[PDB]
Amino acid sequence: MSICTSEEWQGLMQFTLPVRLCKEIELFHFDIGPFENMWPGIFVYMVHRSCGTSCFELEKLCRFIMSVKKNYRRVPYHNWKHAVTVAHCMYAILQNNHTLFTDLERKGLLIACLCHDLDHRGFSNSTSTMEQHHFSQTVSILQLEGHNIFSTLSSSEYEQVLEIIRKAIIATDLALYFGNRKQLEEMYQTGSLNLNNQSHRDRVIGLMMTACDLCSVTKLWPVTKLTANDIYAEFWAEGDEMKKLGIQPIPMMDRDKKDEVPQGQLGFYNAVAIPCYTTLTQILPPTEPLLKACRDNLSQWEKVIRGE
Ligand SMILES: Cc1cc2nccc(-c3ccc(Cl)cc3)n2n1
Ligand SMILES: [Mg+2]
Ligand SMILES: [Zn+2]
Repeated sequence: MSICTSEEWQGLMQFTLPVRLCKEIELFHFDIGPFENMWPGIFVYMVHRSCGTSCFELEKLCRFIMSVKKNYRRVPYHNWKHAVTVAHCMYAILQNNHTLFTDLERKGLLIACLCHDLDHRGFSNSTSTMEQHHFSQTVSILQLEGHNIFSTLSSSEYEQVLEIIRKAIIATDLALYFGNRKQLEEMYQTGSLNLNNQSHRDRVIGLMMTACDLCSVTKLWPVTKLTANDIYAEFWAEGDEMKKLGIQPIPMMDRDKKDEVPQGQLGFYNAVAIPCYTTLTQILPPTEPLLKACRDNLSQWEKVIRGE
């Protein structure tokens, strides 16, 4: 577990978000992309507005942030950018559903989002091992000196957020998303979905985690495009690691077959992304704008495929 300098955590402490972004950042389609030096700042901002300025000692919280930063790796996609992008989408979901989520949930979900791919190497998991590792990394960072941002909580408050965070992180394993979303489909339609049921809560939170994880598909077209190149630059670098031992990479992880990508995107939107946001919109109607953006980008990929 690496840790931040004093100057890193102190630098975050003096950050103020510039005002011109104050409305942007509440938008589901907000792109953090242009603002690299602000990304830790942005996360402080979001925590402050979702959970309140007096929810974590500023000090330990900046300590936590800058250190989580240093346990991400400088790979194309599963890096610090993605963790802040994921966090932000969760912030937007929290903001438009405020009355449904407990304080304990709101703090745990933002932190878990930030930590969701901790120490990702960029190579494919190809049971939920990666996610269980991510959660363990999160425990390590928490255990560190001056780093336990939950110190001001009770024994059962603590032993409960840790659990909200474990479940959240695990839920980011797309293999589990399918059965969970199916499960949620059934419940909702039978009318048997109970938010007062803790196990049902966990299911919905699962879907939220997926919806955040994948939120690159819900940005503006110019942004959605550039971000596809980032994910793909990792499949390909892994496929190269296949080639280097004469192995054939599956055709997604071969950068020779580069013009496969828009069809791959369309497939993925149809099989994975649209259902995800579809169901989420149904359980949480204020997240509609994610579904709309996803559809808009689906429609763009068709045009590339049809050569327009
Ligand atoms: C955000 C984004 C765009 C995209 N395109 C193709 C494939 C995937 C993908 C993502 C996660 C997993 Cl586990 C598997 C595949 N993704 N993810
Ligand atoms: Mg992950
Ligand atoms: Zn992720």
